[PDB]
Amino acid sequence: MKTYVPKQVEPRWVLIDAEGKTLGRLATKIATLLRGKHRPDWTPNVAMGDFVVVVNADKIRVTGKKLEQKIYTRYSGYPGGLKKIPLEKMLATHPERVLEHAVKGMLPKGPLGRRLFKRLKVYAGPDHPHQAQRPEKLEV
Amino acid sequence: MKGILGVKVGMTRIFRDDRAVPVTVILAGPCPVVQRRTPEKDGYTAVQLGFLPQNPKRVNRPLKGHFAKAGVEPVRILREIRDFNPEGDTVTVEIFKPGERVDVTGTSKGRGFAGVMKRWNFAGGPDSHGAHKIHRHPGSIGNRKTPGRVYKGKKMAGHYGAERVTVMNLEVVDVIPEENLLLVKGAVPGPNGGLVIVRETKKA
Amino acid sequence: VDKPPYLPRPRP
Amino acid sequence: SRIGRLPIPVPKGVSVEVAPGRVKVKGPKGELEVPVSPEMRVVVEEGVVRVERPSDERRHKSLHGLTRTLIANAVKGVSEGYSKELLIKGIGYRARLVGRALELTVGFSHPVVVEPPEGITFEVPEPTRVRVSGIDKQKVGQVAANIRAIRKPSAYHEKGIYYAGEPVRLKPGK
Amino acid sequence: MKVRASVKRICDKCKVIRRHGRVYVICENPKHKQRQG
RNA sequence: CGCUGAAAGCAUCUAAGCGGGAAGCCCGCCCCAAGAUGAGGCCUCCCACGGCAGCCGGUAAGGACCCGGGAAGACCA
RNA sequence: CGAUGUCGGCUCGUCGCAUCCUGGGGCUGAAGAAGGUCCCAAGGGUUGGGCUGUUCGCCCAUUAAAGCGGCACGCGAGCUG
RNA sequence: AAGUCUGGGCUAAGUGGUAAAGGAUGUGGCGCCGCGAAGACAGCCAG
Ligand SMILES: [Mg+2]
Ligand SMILES: [Mg+2]
Ligand SMILES: [Mg+2]
Ligand SMILES: [Mg+2]
Ligand SMILES: [Mg+2]
Ligand SMILES: [Mg+2]
Ligand SMILES: [Mg+2]
Ligand SMILES: [Mg+2]
Ligand SMILES: [Mg+2]
Ligand SMILES: [Mg+2]
Ligand SMILES: [Mg+2]
Ligand SMILES: [Mg+2]
Ligand SMILES: [Mg+2]
Ligand SMILES: [Mg+2]
Ligand SMILES: [Mg+2]
Ligand SMILES: [Mg+2]
Ligand SMILES: [Mg+2]
Ligand SMILES: [Mg+2]
Ligand SMILES: [Mg+2]
Ligand SMILES: [Mg+2]
Ligand SMILES: [Mg+2]
Ligand SMILES: [Mg+2]
Ligand SMILES: [Mg+2]
Ligand SMILES: [Mg+2]
Ligand SMILES: [Mg+2]
Ligand SMILES: [Mg+2]
Ligand SMILES: [Mg+2]
Ligand SMILES: [Mg+2]
Ligand SMILES: [Mg+2]
Ligand SMILES: [Mg+2]
Ligand SMILES: [Mg+2]
Ligand SMILES: [Mg+2]
Ligand SMILES: [Mg+2]
Ligand SMILES: [Mg+2]
Ligand SMILES: [Mg+2]
Ligand SMILES: [Mg+2]
Ligand SMILES: [Mg+2]
Ligand SMILES: [Mg+2]
Ligand SMILES: [Mg+2]
Ligand SMILES: [Mg+2]
Ligand SMILES: [Mg+2]
Ligand SMILES: [Mg+2]
Ligand SMILES: [Mg+2]
Ligand SMILES: [Mg+2]
Ligand SMILES: [Mg+2]
Ligand SMILES: [Mg+2]
Ligand SMILES: [Mg+2]
Ligand SMILES: [Mg+2]
Ligand SMILES: [Mg+2]
Ligand SMILES: [Mg+2]
Ligand SMILES: [Mg+2]
Ligand SMILES: [Mg+2]
Ligand SMILES: [Mg+2]
Ligand SMILES: [Mg+2]
Ligand SMILES: [Mg+2]
Ligand SMILES: [Mg+2]
Ligand SMILES: [Mg+2]
Ligand SMILES: [Mg+2]
Ligand SMILES: [Mg+2]
Ligand SMILES: [Mg+2]
Ligand SMILES: [Mg+2]
Ligand SMILES: [Mg+2]
Ligand SMILES: [Mg+2]
Ligand SMILES: [Mg+2]
Ligand SMILES: [Mg+2]
Ligand SMILES: [Mg+2]
Ligand SMILES: [Mg+2]
Ligand SMILES: [Mg+2]
Ligand SMILES: [Mg+2]
Ligand SMILES: [Mg+2]
Ligand SMILES: [Mg+2]
Ligand SMILES: [Zn+2]
Repeated sequence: MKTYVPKQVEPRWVLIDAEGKTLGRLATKIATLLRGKHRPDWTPNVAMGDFVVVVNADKIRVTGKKLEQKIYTRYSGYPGGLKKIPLEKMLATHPERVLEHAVKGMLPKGPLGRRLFKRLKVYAGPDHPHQAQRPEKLEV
Repeated sequence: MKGILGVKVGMTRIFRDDRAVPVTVILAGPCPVVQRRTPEKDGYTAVQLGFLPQNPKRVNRPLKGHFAKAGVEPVRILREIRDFNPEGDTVTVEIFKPGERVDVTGTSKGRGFAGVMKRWNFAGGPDSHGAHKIHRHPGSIGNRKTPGRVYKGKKMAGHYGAERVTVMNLEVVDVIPEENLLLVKGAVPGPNGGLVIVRETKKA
Repeated sequence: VDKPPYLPRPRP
Repeated sequence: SRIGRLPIPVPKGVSVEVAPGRVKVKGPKGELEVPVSPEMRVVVEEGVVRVERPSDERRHKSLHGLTRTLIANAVKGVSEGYSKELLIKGIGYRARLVGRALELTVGFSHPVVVEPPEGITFEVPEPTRVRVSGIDKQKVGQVAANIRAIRKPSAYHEKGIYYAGEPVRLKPGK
Repeated sequence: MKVRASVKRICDKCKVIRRHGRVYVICENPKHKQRQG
C-alpha cells in the first residue's frame, strides 16, 4: 500500500475580514490556508490550498510602537539605494502591501510558494471584486 | 496647464530695448484635439492633440477610424498634453502671450556611441609624460576584492543623445498668430525640423 | 607610507 | 494629596452629559467635548460631576486626576471663559487691532499680523496690552504663547512681548 | 544644555525630569540644564 | 522650544492629548519604466474562411522582406 | 611562496560621520557684530600655486570652507614609474 | 515535523535580538528610619 495522492480538485475560495486583527497572527493562518495544510489529503509538491480573499487590509492592527518603528526596506542595486519606509506610511500609501509582505515571508521559497502567493487576493476597504467566485466567509 | 505640439524651425536673435535676444522659432499651431481623456473613462485628465496635415493615402484603417470619431482630418503626429482641457476643438499659439514662461520638450541631437569624455565630461589621461594609449580612457572603474564589482549606473561610454530633454522657464519673446509662430528666448533641444512640445512652465 | 616592496619587478 | 477624587462643582446652567469615551459640556458661552479614557468612569450627581478610577494602579491614578481637571476646565470655560493678557514692552513696540485680526509692531522691518482662530477673540484695550479670550483653555494658552513667541522677552533689556505677571529677569551688559 | 553620561543636580533648585525615554535635568539656572547622552 | 496635564493638592513638553521646529526625510521638478509574468488602461481596425485550447492550408486588419534615404546609427534598432 | 605586483602621483569614484563649510539648535564670562562650547544634520560643497619622489608638512594668494577616515594604506589584465 | 498547551509572576525597552565605569522620581516588590489628626507634607494665605 503506497500513500494516497489526490488528483486535482476544485479549489475552495475563502473570505476573511481582516479588520481589527493582529498582523502577524492573521498572516500565519492565511499561509496555512494557502499551503492547504488544513486538508487531510495535503501534498507538498502541488498547489492544492485555498484561494484567500482578504478585506479591510488597511484596518489591520498592530501592537507596541511598530506603526512608527517597523521599517519596511527596499534595495535598488544602485549606490545608496536602500529605501526605508515605516509602517505608518506603508498603510498610508499602499495598505494592502502590509498583509501581503507579511504573508509572503511566511510562505515557502521557490517556484511553488511563489505561485501560492498568487492565490492571495488582498484588498483594503470592505469590498472585493470576486463575487463571481462566491467566497466562503471564514472566522479566524 | 496649457500645451501645444510644434516643430523647431531655427534660431536667430532680435532686438528688444537696445538688447540682442537669442531666440528659437517654433511653428506651433494649429493643433486639433482628437481625443479627451477623462477620469470616468480614462482615469486621468488630458487632451490628445494632433499636428501637421497628413496624406490620407498613408493612414491605415485602424488609424482612420480614430480620426473619424473626432471628425478630424488625418494628422502626422499624435501627442497628449496632460491636465489640460481647452474650451475649443482646436489649439493655436494664442494660448501663450509674450512675457509668459514655458517648458519645451524635444529630442536631443544624437551623438551615437559616445566616449566617456563627451558623454560624462571625464578628464581622461595625459597626452605626454608617459601616458600609454589611455588619453580618452575612464581610468579606474572600481576597487579590489571588496566589493569586487561595478556600481549600477557607473558612468561609462555608450549611446548619448536622441533622448528626451526638457528645458524649463523659457521666456516667450513674441507670438505671431498669422503664421503660427512662437518666439522663445534661448536654446531648445533637437535639430531644426525636429518635433517639440510647448507647455506652460512649472516654475515660480 | 613607504614600506619595502615584497616582489621584484617581473623579468622577460 | 489628591485631585481626581475632589468633586467638580457645576454651576447653573451648564449641562454635562456622559458618553462612551467623551463628555459633552454646554453652557452660556458654547460647547466643548472632552475626550476621556474608557477606563475612567464619569459620574453626574446633582450640580456636581465626579470621576472614579477602576483601581489604584499607577496608570489609572494618573488618568484619574487628569480626567477631572480636564472636565473641570471645560465647565469653567463655557461659564466664565478663559483669557490671558500679554504685555508689550520696548520703545517703538505697539499693537493695534485691524478688524478681528491682531497687528503687531515689535521691531522687525515689517509688522506682524495674527489671525484669530475659531473660538478665539483678540482685544487691544491700550497699545501695550493684548487680551486673548476663549472658551477653550489650551487653545487660549497656545494662541497666547504663539503671539508671545513673535518677539520673546529679551535677556538684556525690558523689550519684547510678555505674559502678564511675568517677572522681568535680566543680565548685565559690559 | 550640557550633554553627558552623568547627569545630576547642581543646585537645590535643579529638577530631574524623565522625558520621552530620556533623563533630563531642568532648573531655573540655564547653566544647569542637562540631558543624558 | 512650547500648550494643556496628572501620577506627586505644588511643579513637570507627557504618563491621555495638541503645537512649533533643519541644506536633512516623503511628496513635488527632470529622465527611465507594465518582463510591474502583479505582463495595467483608453481609442480605433479585422472576423462567425476552408479540410481533419490540435494539425495543415487560403485570407482579413495589419506587418515584414526589397529599394531611396535620414542632425537615427558600429551591425541591429 | 607550482606568485595575493609592492610607495607616491593621475584617473574614476563610492561609503562612514568622530561635520571643515552651508542648514537647525541649547549654554556662554551671549550688548551688538563677531567668537567659544556642546547638541542635531552626510544634501551638496570642500580652490589655484611654490618646495620636495614624497604621502605628510611648511609657505604664497584666495575662500562659505580649504574636514578626517574606510574601501587589498580603493583603484598597475586602467595609466604613470 | 510537533502546543497559537495549562497555571503563577515580571518586562513596554522590539528589552528580548552582543559591551563597562558611572548616572537616573522607569517599573514592580521586600524591608528600615524619621515627621504627622499632641495636625504633618504639598500648597493657600496674613505677619
Ligand atoms: Mg485554520
Ligand atoms: Mg503588532
Ligand atoms: Mg498601488
Ligand atoms: Mg527549505
Ligand atoms: Mg518685442
Ligand atoms: Mg517628441
Ligand atoms: Mg549620429
Ligand atoms: Mg573618453
Ligand atoms: Mg555632456
Ligand atoms: Mg568639455
Ligand atoms: Mg584634466
Ligand atoms: Mg586633456
Ligand atoms: Mg600630465
Ligand atoms: Mg612607457
Ligand atoms: Mg609602454
Ligand atoms: Mg600616445
Ligand atoms: Mg583606464
Ligand atoms: Mg561581494
Ligand atoms: Mg537611440
Ligand atoms: Mg447637571
Ligand atoms: Mg461608585
Ligand atoms: Mg562681550
Ligand atoms: Mg560631574
Ligand atoms: Mg547638591
Ligand atoms: Mg524648574
Ligand atoms: Mg503648565
Ligand atoms: Mg503623549
Ligand atoms: Mg506637530
Ligand atoms: Mg510635534
Ligand atoms: Mg511655539
Ligand atoms: Mg537650497
Ligand atoms: Mg514615458
Ligand atoms: Mg504589456
Ligand atoms: Mg509604457
Ligand atoms: Mg515579485
Ligand atoms: Mg496591454
Ligand atoms: Mg488605470
Ligand atoms: Mg497588404
Ligand atoms: Mg544606413
Ligand atoms: Mg608568497
Ligand atoms: Mg599555475
Ligand atoms: Mg595557482
Ligand atoms: Mg553626529
Ligand atoms: Mg551655523
Ligand atoms: Mg553648524
Ligand atoms: Mg550674537
Ligand atoms: Mg559682545
Ligand atoms: Mg552656538
Ligand atoms: Mg553632507
Ligand atoms: Mg552620501
Ligand atoms: Mg565626503
Ligand atoms: Mg612647478
Ligand atoms: Mg616631509
Ligand atoms: Mg574671508
Ligand atoms: Mg563665518
Ligand atoms: Mg592645498
Ligand atoms: Mg594601495
Ligand atoms: Mg588613501
Ligand atoms: Mg603596469
Ligand atoms: Mg601604484
Ligand atoms: Mg591594484
Ligand atoms: Mg595600486
Ligand atoms: Mg588590479
Ligand atoms: Mg625607478
Ligand atoms: Mg497561550
Ligand atoms: Mg534604545
Ligand atoms: Mg529587538
Ligand atoms: Mg536589538
Ligand atoms: Mg552599572
Ligand atoms: Mg533607580
Ligand atoms: Mg513635593
Ligand atoms: Zn540648579
